[PDB]
Amino acid sequence: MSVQAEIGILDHVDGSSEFVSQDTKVICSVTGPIEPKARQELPTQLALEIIVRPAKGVATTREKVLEDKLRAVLTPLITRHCYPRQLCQITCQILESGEDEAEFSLRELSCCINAAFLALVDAGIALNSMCASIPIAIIKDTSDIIVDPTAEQLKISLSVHTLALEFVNGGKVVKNVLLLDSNGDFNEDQLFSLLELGEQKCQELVTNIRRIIQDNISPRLV
Amino acid sequence: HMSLSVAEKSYLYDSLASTPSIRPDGRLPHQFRPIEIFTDFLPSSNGSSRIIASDGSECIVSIKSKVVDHHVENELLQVDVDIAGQRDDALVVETITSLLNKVLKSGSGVDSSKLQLTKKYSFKIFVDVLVISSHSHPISLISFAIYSALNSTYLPKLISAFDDLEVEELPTFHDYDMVKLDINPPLVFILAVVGNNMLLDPAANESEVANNGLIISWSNGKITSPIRSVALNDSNVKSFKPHLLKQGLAMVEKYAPDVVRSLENL
Amino acid sequence: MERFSVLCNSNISKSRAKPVTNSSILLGKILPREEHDIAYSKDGLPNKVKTEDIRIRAQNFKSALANLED
Amino acid sequence: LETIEIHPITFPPEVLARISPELSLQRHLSLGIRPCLRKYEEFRDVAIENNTLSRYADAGNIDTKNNILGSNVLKSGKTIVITSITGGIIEETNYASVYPVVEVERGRVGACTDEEMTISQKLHDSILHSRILPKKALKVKAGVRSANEDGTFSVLYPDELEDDTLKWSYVLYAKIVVLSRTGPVFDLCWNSLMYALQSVKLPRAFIDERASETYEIICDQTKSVPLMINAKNIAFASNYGIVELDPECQLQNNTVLIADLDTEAEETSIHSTISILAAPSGNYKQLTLMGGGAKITPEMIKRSLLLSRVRADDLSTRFNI
Amino acid sequence: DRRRLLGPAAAKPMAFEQELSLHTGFIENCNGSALVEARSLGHQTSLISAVYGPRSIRGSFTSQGTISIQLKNGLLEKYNTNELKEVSSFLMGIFNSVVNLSRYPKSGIDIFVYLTYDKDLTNNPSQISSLIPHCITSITLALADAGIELVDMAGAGEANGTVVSFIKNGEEIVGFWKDDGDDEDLLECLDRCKEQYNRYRDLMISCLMNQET
Amino acid sequence: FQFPEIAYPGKLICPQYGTENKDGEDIIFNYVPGPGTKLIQYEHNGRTLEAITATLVGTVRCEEEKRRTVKNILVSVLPGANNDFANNLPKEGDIVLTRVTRLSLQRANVEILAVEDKPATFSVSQASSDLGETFRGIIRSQDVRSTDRDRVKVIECFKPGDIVRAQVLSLGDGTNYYLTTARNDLGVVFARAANGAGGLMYATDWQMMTSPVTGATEKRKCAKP
Amino acid sequence: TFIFPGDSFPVDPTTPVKLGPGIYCDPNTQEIRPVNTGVLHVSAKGKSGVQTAYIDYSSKRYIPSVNDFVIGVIIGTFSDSYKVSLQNFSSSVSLSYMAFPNASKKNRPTLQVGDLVYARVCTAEKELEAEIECFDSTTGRDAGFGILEDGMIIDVNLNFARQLLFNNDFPLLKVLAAHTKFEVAIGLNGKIWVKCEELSNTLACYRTIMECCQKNDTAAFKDIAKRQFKEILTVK
RNA sequence: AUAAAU
Repeated sequence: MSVQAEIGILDHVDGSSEFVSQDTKVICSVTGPIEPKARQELPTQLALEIIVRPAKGVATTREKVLEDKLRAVLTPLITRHCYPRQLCQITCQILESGEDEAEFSLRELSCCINAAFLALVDAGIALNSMCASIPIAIIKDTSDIIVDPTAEQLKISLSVHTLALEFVNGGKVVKNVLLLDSNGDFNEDQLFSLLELGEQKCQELVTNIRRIIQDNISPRLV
Repeated sequence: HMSLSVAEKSYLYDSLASTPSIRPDGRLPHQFRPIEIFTDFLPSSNGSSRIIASDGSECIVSIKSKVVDHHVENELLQVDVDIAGQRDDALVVETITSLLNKVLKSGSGVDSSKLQLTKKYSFKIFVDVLVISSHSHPISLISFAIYSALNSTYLPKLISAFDDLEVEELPTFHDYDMVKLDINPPLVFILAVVGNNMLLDPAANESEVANNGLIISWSNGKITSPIRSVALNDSNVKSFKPHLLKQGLAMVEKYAPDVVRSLENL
Repeated sequence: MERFSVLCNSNISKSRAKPVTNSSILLGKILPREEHDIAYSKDGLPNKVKTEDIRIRAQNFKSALANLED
Repeated sequence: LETIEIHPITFPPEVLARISPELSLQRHLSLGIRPCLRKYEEFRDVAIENNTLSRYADAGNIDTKNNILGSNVLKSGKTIVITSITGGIIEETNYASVYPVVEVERGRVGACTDEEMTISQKLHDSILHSRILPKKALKVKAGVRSANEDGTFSVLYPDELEDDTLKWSYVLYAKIVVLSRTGPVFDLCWNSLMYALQSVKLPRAFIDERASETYEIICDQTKSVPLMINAKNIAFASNYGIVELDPECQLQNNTVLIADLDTEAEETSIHSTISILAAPSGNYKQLTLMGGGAKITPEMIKRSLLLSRVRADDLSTRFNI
Repeated sequence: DRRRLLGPAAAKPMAFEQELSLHTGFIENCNGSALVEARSLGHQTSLISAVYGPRSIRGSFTSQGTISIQLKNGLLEKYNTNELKEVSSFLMGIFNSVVNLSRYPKSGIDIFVYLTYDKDLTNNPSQISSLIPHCITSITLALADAGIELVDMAGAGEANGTVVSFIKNGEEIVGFWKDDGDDEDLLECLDRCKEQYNRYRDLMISCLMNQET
Repeated sequence: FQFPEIAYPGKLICPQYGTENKDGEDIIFNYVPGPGTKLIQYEHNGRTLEAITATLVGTVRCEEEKRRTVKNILVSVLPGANNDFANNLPKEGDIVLTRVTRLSLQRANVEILAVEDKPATFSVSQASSDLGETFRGIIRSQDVRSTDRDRVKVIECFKPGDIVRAQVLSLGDGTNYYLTTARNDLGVVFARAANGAGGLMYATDWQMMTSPVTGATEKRKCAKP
Repeated sequence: TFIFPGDSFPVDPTTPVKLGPGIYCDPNTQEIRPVNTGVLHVSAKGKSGVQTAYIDYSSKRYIPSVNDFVIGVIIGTFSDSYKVSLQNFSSSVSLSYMAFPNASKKNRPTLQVGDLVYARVCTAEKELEAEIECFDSTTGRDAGFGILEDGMIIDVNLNFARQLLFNNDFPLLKVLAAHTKFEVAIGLNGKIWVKCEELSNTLACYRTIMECCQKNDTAAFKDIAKRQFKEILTVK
C-alpha cells in the first residue's frame, strides 16, 4: 500500500492529480462546474462527462466499461444537486498499465478511482464523503488473498477484485460500498477474511493519505 | 425541392389536371424540354458525357474499364452515383444507385458479350455518375447521360490468344489501337400522374403537385424492367387506377423511339 | 343510397366470413406471449401462479392505494 | 410543534409514475409490491426457442444460404432477445471469447449508444474471464478433397491426426437484438448468448488442390461437429437492488432487497445494486456491486449469492429439458 | 472499429398453399407493432415492424405528417444496404397515400421494419421482391394498431417478380414494383396480385378484430 | 341500427346527410365527423360521393348535440392496460400538470407531462425526457398569481423539479406554451426539500409549503385541494 | 489543525453555527459537516450564544455568493442586461443596465463587449442564474465599481485572492508599492487587475503576482519582486 | 420630445 500521489499538476484544468500504485500510473483532470451541452443537461443535478484513455492504442469498448464503473463510484460521491443544469468533465489518462492489459484491467480501474477522487478534491467540487479503491486477487494454489497484487501475481490468479468504499467521520466509518467488481469464483470464509484485513490496510492508507494532503496543501494556506 | 405556396400549387394542378392538359410552360404531355449533351471530354477515361437541362440541372458521367475474371466477378457493370455538397449515404442516392444497377445489369438490359475478352477474362465497366445540380428526380437525366457516354466509349484491344484453359497466356493489349464499345444502353423515362393525366419529363413545379409518378425503363425497342411507381412528392400522393399504369407504358412505348432517334446521333 | 346498396352490398358479400387457422412456425408462440411470473419456495422449487390470481394482486393493490386513505 | 390537518394530493397509478419515479416506487414498496406488480424476490418467467434460426435447425433439410452456426430466441416478461451466432476461418501462426454486437432498439436512428458498447464488451469480458471457450476448442481440423476425372468426388478427413497434435482457428461472431426493453438488459443478453453457445456447430473445412492466381478456401456445406465448451464453467445472469422506503403502512385487524430489476421506477431510483454470474457447480464467475443510494450489509450479499445460485439451478434445469 | 467489436480484421467470413401468421401489439417499447410470418412451399419469411409515433417535432411548421421507413437485417446478411433504401423509398411512396397526413401537423411517424429472417431454397442442376407484400402487410397492421389514421387498408402481391399494391378494394393502385421476369404479364399480374391483396386484406382486418377483442 | 356498431379503419359507416319520415314531417339528421372518423371522398361509376369513414378499430357510438324540426348527430369510434390518447392535446382553458426544467428571472419554463380531462382523470403524454421531444411550456412572471402581478419573485414561487398544476392561456409559439397559476386550485403540487434532496413536502398555506418530517419549510406557490 | 471532509465536529447539535465556505448543511439529515480540506476558522462573539465558521481551502473554481467582489468580462449584450462571465467555462451572470449610477430607461450604459468591470454579487441562488451589480451599498456612498480601462488581468486561485483582499498582513501589495506606483482591483472570483503608467511596470507586477501565486512564500515574495523589477531593466 | 423592442 505504498502509493504515491501529486495534486494540482495541470494548468488549464480546474483540478488534476497523478496517482501511482506499483507500476500503474494514472493522471486525471477535472473541469467543473461549467456550461453543459444540451444533450448533457440535467434539470436538477450535475452532469458527469467521464473519459478514460488507455496507455496503448485508442479508446475501445474496454475503456467504455472503465468509464461506466468509474461512473458508479463518482456519481454518489458528488453532491450533484448543488449544480443543476451544469457539467463536470472528468478525464483519466492511464499512462502505464502496471498489468497485462490483454488479460486484466484491475489495477487501472482502482488507480482511476483514486485519481478521479483526488482530482475532484483539487477542483473544489462538493463531495458527500471520501473514497478509496484497492485491487485484490486470489492465488491458484495458495488461495491466499493478496491486496494490491503485482502483474506477475495476477497471471497466476483465480479471481480478481476491485473494491471501493465510501468513508465518513475522519475516514473511520464505512458509509457504503460504492463498487465491488469480482471476476472469478468465491468462498465465503475467504471473502470476510479479505474484508477484515482489507479494512485494516485501507484505514492505514487513509491516515497516510491525510498526511500527504495536509503536508502539500498547508504551505499554500495562511 | 422547390417550395411553393398552397395557392400556387392549386393553380398548377388546375392548369395540368385539366382535361386538355396545359403545361405551365405550355408543353404537350409528351414533349421534353431542350437539353445539351457533350461527349468525349475526359481523355483519362474510356468514355464520358455531360448533360445540361433547361433548369440548370447538370450531370456528368464517366466510363472506366478494368480487366477482371468473370468467374469470380459476377457483376460486370457497376454504377456509382454522387453529388457534391451531398452526403453519399442519402436515401435518394442509394435508391437511384440500386435502381440504375438493375437497369444496366450484365444479363438484363446490356449485351455483356461485347465485354468478354477471353475464356477467363472480361472487361468490368465502371459507370460513375456525378450530379452537379438537379431540381427534380434526376433518374431520367442520368439515364440520358449514361446512354450518351456508353455510345462513345473506346476500350483497349486484346493481342494475346483467347484460350486461358490450355495455353494460358497473360492478357496483353496492343498499343495505341482501341475498339469502340458496341453496346445497347437502356433508357429510363420518368412520368408524372396529375389526376388522370400523364406527363413526360415532369418539371419541378409539376412534380410538386403530382398525385404519383412512374419510372419506366426502355431497351431494344420495348418496355423493360425495372419499372417503378414513385412518389414525386410526399404531400399529395394518391392511389391510381390501373388504366393509368397501362396508359403510361403505352405512352413511353410510342414516344421513346423519337427520343432515341434524337439521341442516337453520333 | 341505392347506389350505395349495389356497391356497398356487393362489397359486404365478398368476404364470405372465411374461416381462419392459427399456427406459428417459430416466432409467433414466443413473441406475443403475455407476461408471466414464478416464485421459489423454501424447497428451492419454482411455483406458478394462476393468471386470474395474478390480476387479482393488481386490482387489490389499486383498491388499497385509492380507497384506503389513512 | 405543529399539528396539522391537511390532505396529501393523490394521483392515479399511471399519473404517479410520470410525476415521480421514486414516489411511484415507494407507494408500491409500502404494500410489499413493485411497479411491475411483483413481490420483493419475485422474478420473471423465462421461455426460449433454441436452434430455430440456425442452418442446423433441421437434420434432413439443411439451409445452403444460412450462415448461422447457433441461435436462440428469448423473452423474459416483455423484453425479447434474439441471438445469432456466425463464424469465420482464421489462420494461426488461455481461454478465449466471442465478439458480440448488441443492438438495443429504442426507436432512434444513429450510432451505437453507450449501452450497446458496454454490453458488447461486458459479454466479451465475462465469457473470457469465466473460461467458457478455450482456444483449443476453436482449432480447425481440416481435410482434403480429391476428385476423380468425372468418375467420383472424394473427401477425406482424419480424426487421429488432430489428437496427436494436441492450423486454422475458428472465430465466433455474435449479434444480439433486443426488442421491448423495460430495464437493465445485460442479464437477458447474457442468458440468451449462453443458450446460443450451448448449441453451436462448427462446419469442417478443406481445400481442393491449390497453390500458394486466386485460391478460394472453403468450408463444407453439410458435415459439421458440435462445439465443445465447459459446462462446469457455464454461468447465468440475474440482477438485484437495494433501496429504502419511508412511507408508513396501515394495519387492519432493517433493509429490503429486490430481485431481478425491471421497470423505469426501479432502474432509476435504486442505486445500490448487485449483479451475479453463477454456476451450477456452485463456482461463481463474476460479481457486480455498486452502492449509491444505501449501505450494503454483508447479510444482503449472502442472500444474493443464494438467490443467484437458485437462479442457476432453475436455468440449468431448463437447459437439460 | 472503436464503436463495436468487429474482432480480428485479418480474418475472413464463412465460405461455403399460402399460410400466414399475424400478431400485433407485442412490443411495449413503441406505439404499435406487428409480426408477419408467411410460409409457401420451401420458402418462408418472418419480419417484425415497429412503429414510433406520432411524436411532435420542435420548430416544425409542416401542416402534415412525415413518414420515415427503414428496413433492417435481423439475422442473415443478404440484402444490400443500397437495396434496402430503395424499398424503403418505395414503401414511403405507398403509405403517404394511405396515411391520413392531415391529422398530424407538426408531427412525424417513424417506422422500423426488422427483416429478422427469410429462408431461401434454390435447386442446383428478383429476390427481395417476394418480401415486399409482407412488408406492406406488416406496416399497415402496425400503423392501424398504433392508432394512426389510414385512409384505406394497404396490401400487395408478388407475381413473377411483379409487385403491385392495392387499396379501395383493388380498384386503385398505391404502388408498383416490376423487376426482370417476363413481358406481357401486365394483365395477369394485376389479377393475381389482386387476389393476394384481398386475401391479405381480410386476414389483416380479422387480425385487428381478434387482438382488439 | 342502420350503421354497423363496430367499424375497422376504412369501413363505411354513414353518408354525408340523412333524413327520415315521422309525424308527417321530414326530420333531417346531420352527420358530422368525430374522434376516430374522417370525412373522405369516394366515387363510383364516375359519381362523386362523400361519406363518414372510421379511421380507428372500435365500437361506434352516436350522440345528439346542439313548424319543422332540426337535428345534429355526432358519429365517433371508440377503441374496444395500455393507453395512448393522441387526440388529447393542450388547448386554451385546459389544466395541465408540468415539471420545472429551469428557472429564469422574468419567467419559468417547464415541460408538459399530463393533461386533465373533462367531467379526476388525466391523460398522460408519453415521451422521452432525456431528448427534448416532450412538449415545453413557459410560465410568465405576471401569470404566477393575481396578487401583485407586477413584482413577483420567481425564486420564492417555483423550484427546479417541483410539480406545478397550471392552466394554458394560449398556445404561444412552437417553443413555449403559456401557463398561469393565478387561481387557487393552481400552483406547486408535489415537491421535496432542497431541490429534491430532502424529504417530501406538503401544501399548507397558499404561499407556504412545509414538510412534516424534517420540519423544513420552503417558500412555494401552493394550490388548494 | 487541518480539517478533512467527513470530519467530526466538536460543536453541539442544539447550538447553531453560521454557514461558511467549506461548511455544508445537509438538507436531508440537517447535520452540519465540512466538505472541503484545509484550515478551519471560527469566530466567537460575546460570553455565550453565538458562533461562526468557514474553511480556508485551496479551490480555483469560483461559485457566486452574496456580497462577493468579482471581476467579470462582458461577452455579449441582451435586452435589459449584460452577459458577463466571471470565469471560463462557467455559467453566465446577469448584470442589469439599471445597476449603474445615474441609470435611466432611456439611456443604456456605454459599456461594450470585451470591457472589464468591477462588480459585486447581489443575488446568487444555486438553481437560478446569478446576478451582479456595479454599485454595492455595503461599501459606502460610492462603490468605486466602474469598468476597468486597459491594464492587465491576472488569474489567481480563490485562496490567494481572498488573502489579498481581506488580509492586511499580506506583504504583496506592500512589496509592489516599494517598487512602483500602481492601482489594483481585486476580485473574489480569482481575478486581479493591475495597471501602471508604463507597461514595463505593469508587466513586472504581473510577473511578480504570478510567481507569488505560484510560490506562495512570504520570504520569496519580497525577493521575487526584487529580481523581477531588476530583470525588466536589462530586458528594456 | 435628441434617437425604443441583437
